[PDB]
Amino acid sequence: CSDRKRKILNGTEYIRRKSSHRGRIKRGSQAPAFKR
Amino acid sequence: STRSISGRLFYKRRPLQVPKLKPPNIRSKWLEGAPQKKGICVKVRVQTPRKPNSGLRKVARVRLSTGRTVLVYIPGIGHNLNVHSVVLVRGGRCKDVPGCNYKAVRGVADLLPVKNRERKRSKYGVKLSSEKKEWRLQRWNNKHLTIEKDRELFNQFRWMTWRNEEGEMRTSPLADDEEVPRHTQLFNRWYRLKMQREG
Amino acid sequence: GKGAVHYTGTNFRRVQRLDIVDRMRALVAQGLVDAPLWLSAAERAPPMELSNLKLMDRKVHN
Amino acid sequence: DRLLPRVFPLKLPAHRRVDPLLREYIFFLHSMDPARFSIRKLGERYGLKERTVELICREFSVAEFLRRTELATPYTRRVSREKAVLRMKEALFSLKLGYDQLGDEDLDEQEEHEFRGFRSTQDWIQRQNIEVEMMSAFPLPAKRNPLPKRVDVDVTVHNTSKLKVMNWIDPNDKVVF
Amino acid sequence: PRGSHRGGVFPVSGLTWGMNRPYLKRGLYQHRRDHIFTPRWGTRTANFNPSALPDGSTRRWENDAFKAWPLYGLPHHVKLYAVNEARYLVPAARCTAGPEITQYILNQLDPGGAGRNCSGIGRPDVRLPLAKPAAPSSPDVFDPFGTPLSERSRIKRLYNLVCEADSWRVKNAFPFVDEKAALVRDLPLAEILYCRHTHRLQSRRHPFWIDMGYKKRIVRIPYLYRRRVAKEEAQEREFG
Amino acid sequence: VPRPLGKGLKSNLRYLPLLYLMGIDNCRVSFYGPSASARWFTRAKALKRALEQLQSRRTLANATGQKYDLLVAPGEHWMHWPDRWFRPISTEYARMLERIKKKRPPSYRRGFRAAIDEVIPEEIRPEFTPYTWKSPLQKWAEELKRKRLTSHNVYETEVFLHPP
RNA sequence: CGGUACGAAGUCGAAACAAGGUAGUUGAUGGUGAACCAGUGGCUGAACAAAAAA
RNA sequence: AACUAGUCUUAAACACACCGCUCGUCACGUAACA
RNA sequence: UGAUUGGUAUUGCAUGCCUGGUGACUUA
RNA sequence: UUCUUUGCCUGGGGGUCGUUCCGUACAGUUGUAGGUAAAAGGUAUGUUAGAGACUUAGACUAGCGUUGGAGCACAUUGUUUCAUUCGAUAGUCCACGCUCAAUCUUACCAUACA
RNA sequence: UAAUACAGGGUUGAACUGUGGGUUAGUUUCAAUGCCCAAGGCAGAGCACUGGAUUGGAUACCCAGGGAACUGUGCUCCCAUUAAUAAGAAUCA
RNA sequence: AGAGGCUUGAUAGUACUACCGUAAGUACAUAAUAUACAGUCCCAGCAGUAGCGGUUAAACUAUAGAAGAGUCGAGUAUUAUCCAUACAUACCAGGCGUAAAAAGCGUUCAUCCAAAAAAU
RNA sequence: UUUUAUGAUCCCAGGCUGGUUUAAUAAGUCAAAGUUUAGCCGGGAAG
RNA sequence: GAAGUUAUGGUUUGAAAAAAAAA
RNA sequence: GGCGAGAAGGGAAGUGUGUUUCAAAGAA
RNA sequence: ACAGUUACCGUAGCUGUAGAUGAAUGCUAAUUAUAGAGUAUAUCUCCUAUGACACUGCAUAACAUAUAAAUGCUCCUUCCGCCAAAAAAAA
Repeated sequence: CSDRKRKILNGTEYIRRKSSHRGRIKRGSQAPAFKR
Repeated sequence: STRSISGRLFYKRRPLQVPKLKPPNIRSKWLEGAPQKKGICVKVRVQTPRKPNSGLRKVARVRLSTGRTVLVYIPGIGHNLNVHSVVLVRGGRCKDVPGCNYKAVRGVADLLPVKNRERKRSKYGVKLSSEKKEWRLQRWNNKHLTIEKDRELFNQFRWMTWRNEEGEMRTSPLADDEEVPRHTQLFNRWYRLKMQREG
Repeated sequence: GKGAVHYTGTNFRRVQRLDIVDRMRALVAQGLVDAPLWLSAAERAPPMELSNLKLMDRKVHN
Repeated sequence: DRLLPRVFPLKLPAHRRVDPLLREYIFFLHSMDPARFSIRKLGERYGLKERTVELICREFSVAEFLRRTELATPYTRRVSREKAVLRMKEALFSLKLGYDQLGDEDLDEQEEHEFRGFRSTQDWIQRQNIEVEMMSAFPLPAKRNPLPKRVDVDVTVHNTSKLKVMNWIDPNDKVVF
Repeated sequence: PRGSHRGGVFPVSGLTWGMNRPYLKRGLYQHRRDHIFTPRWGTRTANFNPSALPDGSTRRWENDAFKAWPLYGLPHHVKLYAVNEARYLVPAARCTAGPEITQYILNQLDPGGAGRNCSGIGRPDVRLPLAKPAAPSSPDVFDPFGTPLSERSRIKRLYNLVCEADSWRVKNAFPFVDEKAALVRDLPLAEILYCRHTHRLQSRRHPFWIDMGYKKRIVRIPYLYRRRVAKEEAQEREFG
Repeated sequence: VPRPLGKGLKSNLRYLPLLYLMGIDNCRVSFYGPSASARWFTRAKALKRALEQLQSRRTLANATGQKYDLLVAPGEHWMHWPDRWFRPISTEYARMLERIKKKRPPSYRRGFRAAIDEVIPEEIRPEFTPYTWKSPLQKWAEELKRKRLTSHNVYETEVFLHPP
């Protein structure tokens, strides 16, 4: 969470991680969504 | 304090939860656990130290035998390193130069030892010169000095029964123009012993 | 870390109450003070233990 | 006051405190008739210990051998710094108080409660300095006694001018034959 | 360990180093024994003997020698032992419970019995310095023969305490008030390390090199003394 | 940390004087100290809280009602000889008590060594009392020693061996 | 390729810290040489102003 | 109703103390990853 | 009616002495 | 620093065939280079606030007079000269150093003597 | 957040019951706004954008107008993600 | 100096095995040296984080800078390796309001623990 | 029907074990894991 | 000869076979 | 003709190697 | 387990210092001690002793536990050790 939340805050995850939340710039999910 | 070994999987969980600080000597990771590595100077230049310090630091980009290229500081005053020069490189961090974590061993390969150096010679590969060796022996030729208390005591106690180097005896106390004689069996004993042992 | 979170621990101080007779006996024995004149009378009439009697007060519903 | 530089009396051996003439007399008696003038009897008469008498006899015999063979004088035998300092100590002791004319030791020391170093202030087997116990007017359970350690020893069984044979003994071996 | 000391080097005596301190620089200075407590248990002589005959008149005892080489059994020792024996026997003397408890207290005060050496104070056949004389120990039973009571030997523990007390015995104005003074004195490390020897550092240096250092000093110290004295004398001659 | 009785104080020489001021004995004191901005401001509170923990055998024994005996001094704190042992009596009341009480036979094992009464100081010196069994050399040495000790020249401190 | 870290201080503005002169910042967005701006929903890690009772 | 000197309260990322601190594009060389 | 040991050259961002402006100066 | 069980943290910070799975897909991603001796929480003061309140102490106001409009004098600025010496430069420079310069004062310039 | 319909939870009591629990992934019901999709579509207000001003200058703050978004058993959980600083036992009258 | 290596700006208690203030290399010889000095001037250079060097440096270079000073010594220093001294790898022995850290709120499986601990 | 989040299916890297003394009230076995003569083990073939 | 014997690192990318059906 | 002879093996193997706890009879 | 990290307190890292190595590098040594005095000049001194006191690690000198990485080329291995009690030297 320290380095993990730091990556979230600086936005690496925003770019590199798929999101079932979608958005027009973020990567999307083409498979049914489930909590991981 | 034993909240970290709860449950059944403590023996696999807790050993994972530990400090994760950098290794003590990770600054020299490109030596690959070796005391020192040989490298070829790909670039030789002078860099500007970080402020507030000012001046020029002699540095070289060197391609180690491992193939990695690293920045190496050239300790000492003056050097002859050029491009395509082979240098032995050890772990040493020059705080001024950004990213510099290795130094060059003086007197090894094409890096000549520092000139006009007489202190910390073992840290710059300077041998003990013949002049220095001769002086480290001729230095202890003891000098004879008096404080007039020697004169008083000699004229009060010693002149009565005294023997010269040749064995001659004294017949009068010390004059005003005569220095206090040396003790034939105690003065300069160590230096005389060394000279006589040599020959 | 934290500060005064150690209940039943270093939050409280478990130190003895040393009255006049105890403190003066210690001072005289260690020789830091010359024996006062009243010390004999104080020793022969020691002060009572007030903390123990204090612990006997009980809250009562009205 | 623990920081005051106090001066305490210096300790000296009894075999160096007794008078040299008494030493010579003891040496003569022992070297003449070691049976009638036993070490125990000499110590009993002259208020010394058997070890002290033995040391006196050894030292006097060495000195007499050296003197009569003309090997070294009492001031040319090479010795250690500690023994030179001991000689100085006894010299000053004699110059101040004078040599004792009789021994003052005890033949068989007694069981006396005295501080004899930090090792003497604790029960090493129990690993405790304080014996915590309850108050009762009736018998209490006895304490478990220790059992003596069973350690190996070597006992010589046959010695000659060429070979020494000694039996290695293991006190735990049950079948002994 | 090996090699030179890497880190902070402090004098073993506990004295600070500085421009106007006993030591100029950092170091152990274990050879400097003038900064530790070395009692003088011997004698002392002078550089010169004025008398025309070598009678050893300069030789004299050192002050610490009287504590180093004591003498026991002196009259003040005897008097102190007598007073302390009276006070120490007070309990058994004034016990009025019974012979059993009296013997118990006596044994506690001075252990004795078969195979032991005691003072025999409580024995019926030993004389004591009673205040009110009484029968030694009614008319029917006594000792028909003379049989004088034997003397009582001393209590060894108490006598040793009395004798050893000597080692622990310790021997208007210009009204100028001090304002730059300390209210509670001060307790430096040197005051401890001077006399409490077990707190000091044990040397890792070779005794050979210790002896070599002593031999070097014996030859070099006078030269430095003469160097500075010659500087001063040359300056005075130039001024003259 | 406790140390065996006799070793004394152990600590950094920087703080040995502090140990001597505190007056502790037979123990080793170690500081691991804060790594924050302060060094002694909070270390003082830590040391005070440490010193507040120390108890004594007397404190423990009084609090508990049990025995906490130091092996080099057993019974030092709890043993009390009753005052009923040392109750002096006058002559008339002594006669009355001897009349009222019932006698008990004296046991030699427990009764021996009980012939003592009020004592007054007197100087003795039984180290030099001649006896028949003493050997001639022992008698000679003891006589010389007693003469030396009782001499009038004792207590005469003369720094010079060869006096003026 | 786009981005990133070090040295340098050059041009352009003045986005934040005071109500920072339009409160800040956040989720996903739209727009813009640059910091940024706008709407919407969150938070406070924000202010201003602030009741007597008929 | 405004200003200076105070004096008081609040806020502060200022403490060389708002003539403070401080953001970014562009330009400029040495590099790692990609 | 009794003369003298160079520089009014730089450096007030080396200072002494001396000034300007603003602040203070409270006790029993 | 009473006890039970899950979740997470290791200074700051940066870049980044496994699938007989539908493949630019699914699943998965804090971590390796390059920088670093700091970074960041609070309380205590000061300073500031295009923040607020207050005393009404000065400021305003009111009264007596000015100055910016014209002439002269001083200083300063611009110009010029071989030189028109120099300093002072918001308040705290500008009739100031210089409480008085035709000679001298003079420290500026020109000439010729050392 | 009026009434009505259908469901909880909480509180109080009676009965029943009788260690039947505390925590929880290879678990999945729900969950602001935005975005994708679908609906409708001009009550209000309102990105981008247009033009009326201020500014050396503004791509803004101010004004007028405005086809993006504002109601879904869908897709769906990114967050300064919802009653707080995880849940339970113990210590208090 | 019977000998060399390293230090010669501050900073580290220089540990520790027997002794545990119970003594003398105690006195004389025998009293000291370096935040004295010289060369360089944000250069050359040094250093361990901090830092020093701005033309009068106990911080760079120099030890005939003096028979200089501290330590170890036939050796000594640099680099490297670690279970790298309590950068407690935190069981002994760290944390999750504000400084890194409580999952968005919840329902459960397995494990774990509780209530008849130890014994049965 | 058999395995499987107590890690099945399924890649790469590594044979395991012992060594007496061992300072500190840190030891009566060196005390989660650090070794050094050694212990145990490590296919088959003239077809 | 037998019976018991915690896995670790490379960040890892959870179901694998058999059987049934298929042609 | 008879005995002995591995340059004293690190080439295989992860739930393996080894370790710990055991057990092992001819002349029946 | 001590110190340091620019007001103070708390987080948190960082810096020096211990120990186990003994692996590389720098400077440095090595064939280990030939030889055996007396008046070593003075001062002092009842262990009277060339005592204080002051070149002889100076000697029968010593010299230790674990190890032997990778690639290429050339050459070598063929009469291994004992037994004739393997019926031999043989009253």
